[PDB]
Amino acid sequence: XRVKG
Amino acid sequence: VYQEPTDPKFPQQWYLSGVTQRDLNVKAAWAQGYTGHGIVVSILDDGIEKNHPDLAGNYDPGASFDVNDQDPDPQPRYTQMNDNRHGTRCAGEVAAVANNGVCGVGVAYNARIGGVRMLDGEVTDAVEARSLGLNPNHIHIYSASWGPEDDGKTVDGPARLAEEAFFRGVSQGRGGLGSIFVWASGNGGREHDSCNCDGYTNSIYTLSISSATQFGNVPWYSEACSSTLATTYSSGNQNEKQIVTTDLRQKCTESHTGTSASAPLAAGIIALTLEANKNLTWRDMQHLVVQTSKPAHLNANDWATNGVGRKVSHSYGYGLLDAGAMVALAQNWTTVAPQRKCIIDILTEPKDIGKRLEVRKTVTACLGEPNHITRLEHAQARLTLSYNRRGDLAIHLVSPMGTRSTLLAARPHDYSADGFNDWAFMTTHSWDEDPSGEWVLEIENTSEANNYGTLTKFTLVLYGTASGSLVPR
Ligand SMILES: [Ca+2]
Ligand SMILES: [Ca+2]
Ligand SMILES: [Ca+2]
Ligand SMILES: [Cl-]
Ligand code: NA
Ligand code: NA
Ligand code: NA
Ligand code: NA
Repeated sequence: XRVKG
Repeated sequence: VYQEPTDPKFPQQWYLSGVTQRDLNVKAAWAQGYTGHGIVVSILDDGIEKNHPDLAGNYDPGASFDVNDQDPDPQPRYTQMNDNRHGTRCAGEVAAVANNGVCGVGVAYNARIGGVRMLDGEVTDAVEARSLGLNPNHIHIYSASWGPEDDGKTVDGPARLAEEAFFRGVSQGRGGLGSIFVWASGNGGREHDSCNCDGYTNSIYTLSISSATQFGNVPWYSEACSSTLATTYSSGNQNEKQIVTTDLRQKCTESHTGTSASAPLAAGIIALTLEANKNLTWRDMQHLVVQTSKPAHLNANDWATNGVGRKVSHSYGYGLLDAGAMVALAQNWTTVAPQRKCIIDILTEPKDIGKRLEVRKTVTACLGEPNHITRLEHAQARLTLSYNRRGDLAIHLVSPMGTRSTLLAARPHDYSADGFNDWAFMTTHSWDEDPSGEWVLEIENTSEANNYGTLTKFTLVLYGTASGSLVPR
């Protein structure tokens, strides 16, 4: 997986 | 007589108001009396600097939690690189305090603002679910500017606990009216990513929000897809202005960027709208966005008029949010009828894809049954297929009214041989159309390679009602 966006 | 904010950077918040008409029409809502009083928004991110001089006055511990460390305090973890600034920047866009001599203002500068610290650690399904499900009878609106990797090869979405959190949220959250989940559509434009390959944005339970640059163009980072609902301004090239907000270490930034900034601005506009009518359901809110959003002067090569006369683009959905129009329409809004769901299993045998496959089916949309739909909301094509190189596929769905939704554009980096396993490609572009009649699914190989595979299941899932249509635009 989970990325900022 | 309404007095606009005096904050030192408010004149730099070009997207909130201006003579030029390239703005979100927020001052018009403020002047109607709506600034967010009584509404609670939570930022699901890397934390929130709850003591920030432009957030403290609006901070709500009841809208906050630290899921990463399992404690109530969502304060960010401070590092030399200031990596954990993202949630604080998002929060200030929603609800930075007004008229206090500090930085700028939030869209809903009298709303209450919290944060869930949930990205600063292992982001498991359980972490996501505990965040989406936080205090659902207190928090009204959740804003998320994160998701699966934007590498242009990933197909991923909520696992079981997170999907259960969405269903519990929209069903029982907010007194049964439904939690409002606002989602940034993604930053994978450079990778030719598709936001329909992200189950969070592609969900019917989220309002997926894309971005436009100051000069009205599709930003470099933008992902096109049919699940996007609407747009707010964000950053573009270095001649275009950016987003002004609260930064880590009690600072002010004028350089917040990407679709991460668009979801919080949308969340703020939705907060103003819910102040204007606290009885709006989660579906009511999506109807309001569809009816009031504005294409004008957003540039795209794919604007199309749908079956009820509304312009829609895969880069922008129905266009720019219009806060004054949202709060005006909310005030006397009649609650929509209960949601119907019509499930149509399309295939009678598997179909080899080859170079090109077209599947036509005439449907009655549950005629004669309690789930008969004459007014579509979301439509899904739930597809199960094998293919040797997934990113060479392009998939389109045409409604009976002639509206062509791109469910999947080519993804050059997606070399996967894993296909799609009941993936529920969603379109918003046929909203309010009558779904009776011929639907067409097109699957094509966009490459010159001799690719191969088989479509084994195509479920057309229609959501909507059977009453209340407007005269087409
Ligand atoms: Ca903590
Ligand atoms: Ca301020
Ligand atoms: Ca993406
Ligand atoms: Cl369902
Ligand atoms: Na309900
Ligand atoms: Na969505
Ligand atoms: Na029809
Ligand atoms: Na036809």
